[PDB]
Amino acid sequence: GSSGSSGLRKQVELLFNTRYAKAIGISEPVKVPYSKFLMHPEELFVVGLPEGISLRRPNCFGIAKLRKILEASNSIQFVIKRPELLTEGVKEPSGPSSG
Repeated sequence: GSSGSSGLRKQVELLFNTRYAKAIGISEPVKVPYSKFLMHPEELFVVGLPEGISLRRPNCFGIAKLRKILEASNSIQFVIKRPELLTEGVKEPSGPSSG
Protein backbone atom coordinates (compact mmCIF):
# COMPACT_ATOMS: atom_id res chain seq x y z
CA GLY A 1 0.00 0.00 0.00
CA SER A 2 1.09 3.54 -0.78
CA SER A 3 2.77 4.96 2.30
CA GLY A 4 2.39 1.98 4.61
CA SER A 5 1.00 -1.53 4.34
CA SER A 6 -2.47 -2.83 3.58
CA GLY A 7 -3.36 -3.07 7.25
CA LEU A 8 -6.96 -3.22 6.10
CA ARG A 9 -6.72 -6.99 5.76
CA LYS A 10 -6.44 -7.31 9.52
CA GLN A 11 -9.20 -4.76 9.94
CA VAL A 12 -11.44 -6.47 7.42
CA GLU A 13 -10.91 -9.82 9.10
CA LEU A 14 -12.15 -8.31 12.34
CA LEU A 15 -15.09 -6.80 10.49
CA PHE A 16 -16.08 -10.02 8.77
CA ASN A 17 -15.29 -12.15 11.80
CA THR A 18 -16.99 -9.68 14.11
CA ARG A 19 -20.00 -9.58 11.83
CA TYR A 20 -20.13 -13.36 11.74
CA ALA A 21 -20.35 -13.40 15.52
CA LYS A 22 -23.62 -11.50 15.26
CA ALA A 23 -24.61 -14.19 12.78
CA ILE A 24 -23.98 -16.69 15.55
CA GLY A 25 -25.09 -14.39 18.35
CA ILE A 26 -21.50 -13.96 19.47
CA SER A 27 -20.05 -10.78 20.93
CA GLU A 28 -16.46 -11.49 19.95
CA PRO A 29 -15.12 -11.96 16.42
CA VAL A 30 -15.28 -15.46 14.99
CA LYS A 31 -13.85 -17.18 11.93
CA VAL A 32 -15.77 -16.87 8.68
CA PRO A 33 -16.19 -20.04 6.61
CA TYR A 34 -15.79 -18.24 3.30
CA SER A 35 -16.10 -21.51 1.41
CA LYS A 36 -19.42 -22.15 3.12
CA PHE A 37 -20.45 -18.73 1.86
CA LEU A 38 -18.75 -19.39 -1.46
CA MET A 39 -20.21 -22.80 -2.19
CA HIS A 40 -23.42 -21.64 -0.55
CA PRO A 41 -23.82 -17.98 -1.56
CA GLU A 42 -27.58 -18.43 -1.61
CA GLU A 43 -27.58 -19.84 1.90
CA LEU A 44 -24.70 -17.99 3.50
CA PHE A 45 -23.95 -14.49 2.27
CA VAL A 46 -23.20 -10.94 3.37
CA VAL A 47 -25.38 -7.87 2.99
CA GLY A 48 -24.52 -4.19 3.17
CA LEU A 49 -21.29 -4.68 1.26
CA PRO A 50 -20.34 -1.82 -1.07
CA GLU A 51 -20.61 -1.76 -4.84
CA GLY A 52 -18.35 -4.02 -6.87
CA ILE A 53 -17.52 -5.91 -3.69
CA SER A 54 -18.65 -9.21 -2.23
CA LEU A 55 -17.54 -11.81 0.28
CA ARG A 56 -13.98 -13.01 -0.18
CA ARG A 57 -10.54 -13.18 1.40
CA PRO A 58 -9.36 -9.76 2.57
CA ASN A 59 -6.41 -9.99 0.22
CA CYS A 60 -7.71 -10.56 -3.29
CA PHE A 61 -9.37 -7.19 -2.83
CA GLY A 62 -7.62 -3.86 -3.25
CA ILE A 63 -6.78 -1.28 -0.61
CA ALA A 64 -9.47 0.98 -2.03
CA LYS A 65 -11.88 -1.93 -1.82
CA LEU A 66 -10.71 -3.04 1.60
CA ARG A 67 -11.43 0.47 2.80
CA LYS A 68 -14.84 0.61 1.17
CA ILE A 69 -15.84 -2.55 2.99
CA LEU A 70 -14.40 -1.13 6.20
CA GLU A 71 -16.39 1.99 5.40
CA ALA A 72 -19.49 -0.13 4.87
CA SER A 73 -18.83 -2.12 8.02
CA ASN A 74 -21.86 -0.89 9.92
CA SER A 75 -23.79 -1.61 6.75
CA ILE A 76 -22.13 -4.96 6.17
CA GLN A 77 -23.91 -7.92 7.73
CA PHE A 78 -23.49 -11.68 7.63
CA VAL A 79 -26.92 -13.15 7.01
CA ILE A 80 -27.25 -16.85 7.77
CA LYS A 81 -29.84 -18.97 6.00
CA ARG A 82 -28.45 -22.46 6.38
CA PRO A 83 -25.91 -22.93 9.18
CA GLU A 84 -26.14 -26.67 8.62
CA LEU A 85 -23.67 -26.08 5.82
CA LEU A 86 -21.04 -24.78 8.21
CA THR A 87 -21.12 -28.17 9.88
CA GLU A 88 -19.77 -30.38 7.11
CA GLY A 89 -16.86 -32.72 6.50
CA VAL A 90 -15.68 -35.82 4.69
CA LYS A 91 -16.52 -39.42 5.51
CA GLU A 92 -15.89 -42.92 4.20
CA PRO A 93 -18.36 -44.88 2.06
CA SER A 94 -20.06 -47.92 3.54
CA GLY A 95 -19.06 -51.31 2.19
CA PRO A 96 -21.25 -54.27 1.21
CA SER A 97 -19.80 -56.85 3.56
CA SER A 98 -16.58 -57.91 5.26
CA GLY A 99 -14.80 -61.24 5.02
